[PDB]
Amino acid sequence: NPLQKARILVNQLEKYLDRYAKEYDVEHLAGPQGHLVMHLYKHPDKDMSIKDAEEILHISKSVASNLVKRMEKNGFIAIVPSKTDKRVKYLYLTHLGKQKATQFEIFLEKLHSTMLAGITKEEIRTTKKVIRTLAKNMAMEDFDSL
Amino acid sequence: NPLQKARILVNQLEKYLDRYAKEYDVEHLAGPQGHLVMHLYKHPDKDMSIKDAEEILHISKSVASNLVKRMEKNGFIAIVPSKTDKRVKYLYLTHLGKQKATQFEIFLEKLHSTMLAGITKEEIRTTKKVIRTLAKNMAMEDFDSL
Ligand code: HEM
Ligand code: HEM
Repeated sequence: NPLQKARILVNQLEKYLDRYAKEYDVEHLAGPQGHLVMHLYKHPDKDMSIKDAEEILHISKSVASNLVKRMEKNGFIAIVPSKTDKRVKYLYLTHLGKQKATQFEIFLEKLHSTMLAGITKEEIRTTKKVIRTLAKNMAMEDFDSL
Repeated sequence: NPLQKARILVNQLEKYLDRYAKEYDVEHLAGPQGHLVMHLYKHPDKDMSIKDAEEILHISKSVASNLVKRMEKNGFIAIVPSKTDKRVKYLYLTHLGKQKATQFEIFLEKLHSTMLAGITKEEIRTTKKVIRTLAKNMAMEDFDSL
């Protein structure tokens, strides 16, 4: 069975990703936390309220609320209410969050360099075409994926 | 995150496989049951004891014992002790098991025809090369997979 063969692989690869992240001290920056950190970092001119965060990650209000409170717990951001309207919550990347941001870019660079060692942009493009076609063949009517 | 993107896909594909199997009435023949049925079917000259079954699927004694008792429950096989030594258990495919065997070959034919529609042997070979390389890159020392 290739199903079970495939699941087991992704799980093992997730294991590797996680250890790699520990090693770079950019744990907890795997998924959505890292996305918000890199958003904040790259656009310091602009602000992000929690409402902006929901839209930027396409997540629900309660989920967003849990995320940012986790990020705050981690010390990556400060949550400061709009001085003009204290129902609006702004997120600001801390010193620690900016450190994590620069660490995260490094990590992502080395991770891809390691993972994609010995593999061409062509090979990848093929890979993507195959997966997407499979997905198409099997889903039929249900083809509403990523 | 491609991890979560990838897991979700395989899960959805498993969903499709399962419904396809129901439709062909070859449910429960997904994995190891189907392998033993097709082994029995293709080699009627030879016999398979439960001990042979363990070796043919590389599974433990207790696991094998559960499998074949499930297969018996399903009506796919008869479990009959060696007439000469009643500690040896032989498996025999029933009429229903032979029907399932011929159904299973059909199913597998149509499944691949559907899934691999619009995809070349080349594309596949590339796919396999990429996956295996990824696996190699990330596992390092731990490269002892399928
Ligand atoms: C936390 C995990 C990961 C994150 C956050 C992530 C994020 C990214 C980002 C932002 C890019 C865009 C690169 C660019 O052109 O600047 C990228 C590209 C890519 N990623 Fe990942 N990635 C992750 C894990 C993986 C994994 C596990 C794989 C495969 C196993 C993978 C394969 C790729 C490939 C093939 C590209 C395309 C390179 C290109 O077009 O230049 N990534 N990833
Ligand atoms: C219960 C599920 C499945 C079983 C039991 C199964 C079994 C098999 C077997 C026996 C073959 C050998 C074909 C031959 O040359 O005679 C095969 C080939 C193949 N299978 Fe599957 N398969 C399953 C599901 C899948 C899935 C889900 C995929 C991909 C999504 C897949 C992709 C392939 C490919 C690409 C080949 C190679 C064709 C060739 O070399 O001629 N299979 N499978």
